[PDB]
Amino acid sequence: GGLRRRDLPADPLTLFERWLSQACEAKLADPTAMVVATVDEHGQPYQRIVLLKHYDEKGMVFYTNLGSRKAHQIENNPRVSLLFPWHTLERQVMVIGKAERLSTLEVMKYFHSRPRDSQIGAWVSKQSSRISARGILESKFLELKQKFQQGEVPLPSFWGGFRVSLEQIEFWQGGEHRLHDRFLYQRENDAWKIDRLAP
Amino acid sequence: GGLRRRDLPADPLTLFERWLSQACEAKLADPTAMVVATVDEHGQPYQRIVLLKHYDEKGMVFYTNLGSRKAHQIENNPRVSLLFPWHTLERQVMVIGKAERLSTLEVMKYFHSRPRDSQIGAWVSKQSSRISARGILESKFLELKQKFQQGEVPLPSFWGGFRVSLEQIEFWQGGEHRLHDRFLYQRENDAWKIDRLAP
Ligand SMILES: Cc1cc2nc3c(=O)[nH]c(=O)nc-3n(C[C@H](O)[C@H](O)[C@H](O)COP(=O)(O)O)c2cc1C
Ligand SMILES: Cc1cc2nc3c(=O)[nH]c(=O)nc-3n(C[C@H](O)[C@H](O)[C@H](O)COP(=O)(O)O)c2cc1C
Ligand SMILES: Cc1ncc(COP(=O)(O)O)c(C=O)c1O
Ligand SMILES: Cc1ncc(COP(=O)(O)O)c(C=O)c1O
Ligand SMILES: Cc1ncc(COP(=O)(O)O)c(C=O)c1O
Ligand SMILES: Cc1ncc(COP(=O)(O)O)c(C=O)c1O
Repeated sequence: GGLRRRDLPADPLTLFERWLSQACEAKLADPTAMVVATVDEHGQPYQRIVLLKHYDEKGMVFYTNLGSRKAHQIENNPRVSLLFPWHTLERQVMVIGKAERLSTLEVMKYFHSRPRDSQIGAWVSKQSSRISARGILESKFLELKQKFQQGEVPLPSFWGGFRVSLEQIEFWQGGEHRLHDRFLYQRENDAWKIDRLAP
Repeated sequence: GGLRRRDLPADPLTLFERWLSQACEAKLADPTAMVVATVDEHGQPYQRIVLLKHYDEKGMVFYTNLGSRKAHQIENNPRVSLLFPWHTLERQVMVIGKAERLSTLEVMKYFHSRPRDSQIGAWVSKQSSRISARGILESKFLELKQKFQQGEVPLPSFWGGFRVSLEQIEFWQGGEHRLHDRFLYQRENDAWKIDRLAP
């Protein structure tokens, strides 16, 4: 139908929820999958996909290994971008914001909700580091599977999460003749300013 | 089946071609769609999706408006990342490289291959700038549609392209227990060094 300004909610999260909901409703693969880009110390951007696990006015949350590249990069530069690749629905959602570490309480809560085998997996992988063979991973997995026996499988100290603040949220929706609809929500003192951007 | 080092081609492009081919073969939406991330002058990364239009040992090519945000950003920092979001196939391809402008000859060649209405659209949109209403776009479109009458519709001077060099190419493929396969191809003097990365 198109995207007209007069139909936009004041809070970008309202619009995001609808699009997310419809994405699940359309059974797209991993509707919560978002591309998170970070920057290293030399000005070089880096990307990898992560899963959005929670969101609210404070920002969007995802979990990762604290010794990974994305983590090292965020510690040197917290500015990150998030892009939800919903093009099968002719849609795109981009977020600009600052990443901050979640508290152990939050992390513990979420970690103990993941499939056991997944919790064990968390222990196995020294994310982003070069390993000489896949076998290293599989061996540790088995070793830990029984070591724990799963008394409850502990939260690794190198596992955490980040919350990305909402400073800017862009919505994109397909248009014919290459003339798409773009609306940029810009935080401006707890309030949002909306502008249509040329496609 | 999995991804073992012994099965990797020496040239990462060989592996990329197979995965791209299979992606089209699987009828994923826009198999050529890739997320391109750039960095602004403040260290802030930015993302938007663009279409890969050509690739070879020199790098990956895509077209865009030369006055856009991505273009301004590339002019200040040419380091870019490219991520092909093929997660419906439990796959991921990430490229690190430098973006460089294509020559007018190349651009002219590709531009005149796009649907007429698409060529006209190129003229209409001052990409990334704030516009007060969608009507601005539609009006110009009609005005230009007949202005040109389409004698051939000229190449706008503000339309171009970039080629991103292949300095690093990462392949990711789903694994159970969160233990995925990751291989990072690293340019090292016209040659490629391969390392498996912890997931
Ligand atoms: C659909 C999908 C979901 C993923 N979710 C996560 C996630 O939530 N956290 C994570 O650390 N890695 C996740 N990954 C793997 C990452 O893309 C990446 O390989 C890993 O975090 C290491 O990135 P880094 O080396 O840039 O730090 C996911 C991959 C796919 C394809
Ligand atoms: C599937 C798909 C393909 C796209 N391909 C391109 C492209 O090749 N070139 C382009 O300039 N914009 C393309 N866009 C629109 C961009 O994502 C973006 O909105 C536009 O280039 C402006 O980005 P910028 O403001 O960061 O410069 C595409 C969008 C989608 C969803
Ligand atoms: C390395 C890694 N960590 C975390 C996740 C997702 O978190 P969870 O296992 O709690 O669904 C993924 C999903 O693919 C992943 O690959
Ligand atoms: C699975 C895993 N990841 C990360 C680390 C430590 O991270 P780093 O060596 O980058 O300080 C460890 C240390 O034992 C680990 O076992
Ligand atoms: C603004 C813009 N430019 C270019 C393209 C793709 O190039 P082409 O029209 O030659 O297929 C797209 C595709 O969605 C686009 O949205
Ligand atoms: C469609 C379009 N894009 C871009 C520009 C110029 O770009 P900028 O104002 O950022 O120098 C023009 C100038 O006429 C234009 O017509």
